[PDB]
Amino acid sequence: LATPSPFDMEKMVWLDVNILEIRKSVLENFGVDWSKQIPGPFAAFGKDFV
Amino acid sequence: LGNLFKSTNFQSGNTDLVILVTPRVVSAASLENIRQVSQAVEMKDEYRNT
Repeated sequence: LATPSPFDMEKMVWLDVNILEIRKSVLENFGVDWSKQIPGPFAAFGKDFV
Repeated sequence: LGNLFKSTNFQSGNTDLVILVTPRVVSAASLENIRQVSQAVEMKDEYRNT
């Protein structure tokens, strides 16, 4: 004839979460940048034999 | 002198890569956990001091 409870009281849990992030960066760009491809010498010939 | 009559294109390179793993059976008191908790404390302190 016994009856159950509507529900069972459960233990409660507390959760503590930490998330830590650090970012660092360095950027340098220095010097003299020259041309690396330049025109070369040229030669040409032309004649009319007849 | 032949370099006045010849063009050369050259490329070279190398890549090295290693991937390694280490498992350990731990608890919350183990050295691996403690070191990372220490790292978190240090990160918080650095942020505070800035």
